[PDB]
Amino acid sequence: KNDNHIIQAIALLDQLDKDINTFAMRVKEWYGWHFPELAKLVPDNYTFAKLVLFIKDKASLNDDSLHDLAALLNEDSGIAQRVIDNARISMGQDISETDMENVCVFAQRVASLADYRRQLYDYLCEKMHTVAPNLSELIGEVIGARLISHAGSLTNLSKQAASTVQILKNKGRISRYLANKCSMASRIDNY
Amino acid sequence: NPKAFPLADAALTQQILDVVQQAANLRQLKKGANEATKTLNRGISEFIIMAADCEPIEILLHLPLLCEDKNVPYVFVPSRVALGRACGVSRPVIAASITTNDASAIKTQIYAVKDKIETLL
Amino acid sequence: AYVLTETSAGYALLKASDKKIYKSSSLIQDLDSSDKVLKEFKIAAFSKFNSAANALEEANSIIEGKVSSQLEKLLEEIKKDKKSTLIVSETKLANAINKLGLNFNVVSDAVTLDIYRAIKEYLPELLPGMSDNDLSKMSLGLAHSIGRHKLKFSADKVDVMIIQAIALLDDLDKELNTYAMRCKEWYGWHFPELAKIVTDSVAYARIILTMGIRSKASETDLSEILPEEIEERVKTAAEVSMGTEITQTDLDNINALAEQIVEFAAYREQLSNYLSARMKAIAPNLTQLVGELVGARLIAHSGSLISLAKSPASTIQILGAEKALFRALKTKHDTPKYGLLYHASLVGQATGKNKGKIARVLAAKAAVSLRYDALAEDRDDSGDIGLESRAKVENRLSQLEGRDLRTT
Amino acid sequence: MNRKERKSTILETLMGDEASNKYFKRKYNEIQEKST
Amino acid sequence: KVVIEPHRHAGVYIARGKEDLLVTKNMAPGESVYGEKRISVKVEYRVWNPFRSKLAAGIMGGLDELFIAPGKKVLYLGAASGTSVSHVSDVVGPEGVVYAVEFSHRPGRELISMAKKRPNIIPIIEDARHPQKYRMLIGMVDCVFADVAQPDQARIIALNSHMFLKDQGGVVISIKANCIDSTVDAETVFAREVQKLREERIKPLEQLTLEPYERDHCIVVGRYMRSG
Amino acid sequence: TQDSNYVRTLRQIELKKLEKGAKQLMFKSSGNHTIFVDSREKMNEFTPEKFFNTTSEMVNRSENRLTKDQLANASSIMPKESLDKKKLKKFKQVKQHLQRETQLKQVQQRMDAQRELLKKGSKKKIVDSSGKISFKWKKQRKR
RNA sequence: GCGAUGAUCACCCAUGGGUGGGUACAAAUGGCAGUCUGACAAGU
Repeated sequence: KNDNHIIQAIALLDQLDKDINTFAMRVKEWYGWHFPELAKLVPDNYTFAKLVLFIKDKASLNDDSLHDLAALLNEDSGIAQRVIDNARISMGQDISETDMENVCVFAQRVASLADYRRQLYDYLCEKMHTVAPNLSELIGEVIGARLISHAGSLTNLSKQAASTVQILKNKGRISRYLANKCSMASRIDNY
Repeated sequence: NPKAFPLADAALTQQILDVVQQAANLRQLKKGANEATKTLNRGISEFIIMAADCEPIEILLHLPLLCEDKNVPYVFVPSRVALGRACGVSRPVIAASITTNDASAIKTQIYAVKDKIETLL
Repeated sequence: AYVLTETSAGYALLKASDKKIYKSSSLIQDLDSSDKVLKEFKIAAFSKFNSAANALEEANSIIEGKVSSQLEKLLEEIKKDKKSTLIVSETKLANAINKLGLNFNVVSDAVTLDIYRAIKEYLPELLPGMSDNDLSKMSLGLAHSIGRHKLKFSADKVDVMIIQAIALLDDLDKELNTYAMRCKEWYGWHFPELAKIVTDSVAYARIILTMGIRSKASETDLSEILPEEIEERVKTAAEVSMGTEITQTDLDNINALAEQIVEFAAYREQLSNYLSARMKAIAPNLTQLVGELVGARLIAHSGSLISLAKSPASTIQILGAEKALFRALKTKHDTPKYGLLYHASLVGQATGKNKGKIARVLAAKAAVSLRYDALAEDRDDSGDIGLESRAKVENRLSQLEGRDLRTT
Repeated sequence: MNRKERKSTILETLMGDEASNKYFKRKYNEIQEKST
Repeated sequence: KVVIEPHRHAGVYIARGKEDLLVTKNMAPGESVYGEKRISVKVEYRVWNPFRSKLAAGIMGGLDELFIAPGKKVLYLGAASGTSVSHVSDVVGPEGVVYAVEFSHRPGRELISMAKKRPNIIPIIEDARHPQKYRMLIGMVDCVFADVAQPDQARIIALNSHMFLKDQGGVVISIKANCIDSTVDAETVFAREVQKLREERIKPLEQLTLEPYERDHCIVVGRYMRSG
Repeated sequence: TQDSNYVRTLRQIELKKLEKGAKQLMFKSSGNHTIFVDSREKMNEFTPEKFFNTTSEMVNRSENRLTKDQLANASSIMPKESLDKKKLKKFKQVKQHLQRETQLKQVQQRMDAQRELLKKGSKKKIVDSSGKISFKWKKQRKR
């Protein structure tokens, strides 16, 4: 019946996603100083950090390199041959090996952060099935944890009435219906 | 020094230092690199006289940027000691600024020397 | 006759009628900039230089000045007879390839702007010849590399990188602090007297990494994390705590969070050291004078180093406390006299009125050292001007300190 | 409350309110006419 | 609240709102390359200032034929920190290209920053007097514009036009008699430089004196004809 | 009442605001546009309407001398009365900025003269027959 | 084959779009917003 694990996990989840996006934008900035056309070729930030970790510097472009950065996700969107061409003919300002080391350490940092986010979300889903399974089955694990964090505790959520849970034509009908059933689910899951 | 590009010849130095001395007596003159930079940012400088044998040259080479950015005439003279004696202070000044005033007795000489500097540029 | 042309992708050579001057006259006088004349004269020998950008740049610099080995291994078999004539446009290149070893005859920048201009016109028709591409990006990247080398851009002097580094340092400190707050109040369900008695985020996370539960901490030693009095303090706290018991799964995830904390702190330290190296590589005299952190903060306030150079000295003295400056100017109070130089070592070494006077003197000498570091076209990168200016400020500080106030 | 009404000063949000504004100009015109 | 009216030159527009403006499009969204204020209406837009760009003064004065169309390649002599060549890049758009040429070093680095932003500008830090020295990177430009303030302006323009310009092309020059002669009548200087260009085979069509925006400045527009 | 620091601050404030206003404003052109015609008969038969293929309003305006083939403000409230009023409001705002700026310059200059005459030198109070007071420092290198 | 474990309850063009508003985050070389004084001081 402790639920502060749920509350802390939610706060950590949203701060973790925001920080993932910020640090991925920073990796985008620095490796765009080195080579901006990759930053406009792969907008996917996690794969961008991985691809920076592979192609640290833009000189190593072989066919085995082609195959390895093809195994990096895929070939079907031409990204491998396109980045070979664009890193052969790029306008990229070259930087130092120390800056390259700091860039790749930063990209490794971002990859580890994304791994931690995935692990934390799975742990949150497990703890939600542990603590409040009816509410989690009713609305959802993430959304139920959002409701619990908005309230303050499962005790607060079950103590409040149904209209307050709602503020926590057939669209309005379904909203009120789901709010009342959510309130009953929180009652049974707390007590 | 090629970085000191407009460097005055002898007669031009003589005219410039005489105008500096009269402007100092009337106190239409601001002395020093920081004070000249402040006058340039204020936009109240008539024109700029710099030294050439300053040790080193960059600490006043920062000035031509602002000088033609606000389109002010500037010139280099050889001796900072000569510039200090002409300014009338006991220390060698490396950069002085004649300010703008038209209720001034030396407006004609100021305009003549400024025109000659501008022609040299 | 042969004619040489420089492209952004390779060196090309074209054979034509041996009376090449009269051929160019026919070109212009029949308006032969068209595909008819270009299919009359497509190519003789192509040589695409390789996919190595440094080789591109050095090859182009040697095209501007001299003759390269790439030109040699192109020029191994231009000829069949002992004498053949070649059209070239650079006169220095003309006498160079006259002086080289094959000794075949060449013609300099003659009337053959006809030839060069027409083949640059319908060089699109030469693109199906050897280079099936669009060389706009080729010329773009080549021009950027050539401009980099002509400006002689040292790869370590990058003020945009130093402002990015200081902003990332501040962001890292903020996010590390909020993650430490999160981890502290998550572990506070198990050991709140520790959460009070220690305040280092890193010592907190290292304790979470070594021990997990209170009596495990009581049997585990904690010498390398904390001193003896504080570790026995947390021994007593572990004896009489108040928190619940944590399952192994929650202990695992809070342990992963603690690992993220200590790795963040280690990376922040490493990045601060990298920033120090960047300051010493970019503006060494200012590092010698004011100190690395305050130098980076001044540059980040000003934006670019050259904008900071264009600023005068008094703005450098009060570069930080601009709010106090403008408010005091409007309401007729006294201006701030420290700003952002206050955290420099010499201003921290002085005291009171000596602090104000040393801030003034050091701001003036900092403007001097800074202008030299920004505008030195060549620079020994030693630290000489900064060191002698620091000596001047040190003599001024010693004199000002020795001068007392009360009549003895 | 709102976000576009959250103003950094109690006097600022007071004069940002409008019913107070018409009441204030009404009563001020009344007392000013009484003064003159 | 801001009406966009297309100018008679393809690429330039006019903002008719509270305060009327001469505007161009953007290719770098959300980045004013020198501090000008940008508008949007959505499509981003960015204003030319006549007091900073001689091309802006010319267009605002009214011009018959400006040979810089969107689908073209234009060469710029003397891009002083690029504050006009960014606007010319946005006028041209990605279909064409612009070769900026600078020699002096600090606006050289400014131009490197701007050309690292935009893909239409390519920078040449080589001095403008030697087309044999920078003859590799540029091929058969369509229009040529000149901002150079050196007294051998007609000769360097004739050299660059002989070595790079497509025949029947467009040549636009900005010229200041306070640089070239600075003691005699500006109209006489303009007749003299026109005679120089006619000697150097440029057939001039128009000239315009940018009087309310600058003092003692003309801009000449002519065709490059009958050459190879 | 006030001080040189306050006047200096206000002058720089108004100078920068006037600069931003002049950057936002728009000035109409006035130039000596010439056209270079080959032959004297074409000089004699030249007309601007045919040379620019515009209309009368389009040729007497110089910004938009649009093609007739290119030809091939009533959206805002009170077009003939309010929009021009707002543009004249912007113009008079810039003008008011400029006059307040130069008045602050005059006050700053008088305060500076008083401060120098208080400050330093060996000065003789000279009066000029236009009634104007100057102070003559004797030539002496200040140490 | 109902219900207290909860029934019922701003504009235009014809259930489609345009105009306005609220919420969270992000960017800005967007605004507030302007960079102090300027020759003497210390010992005898």
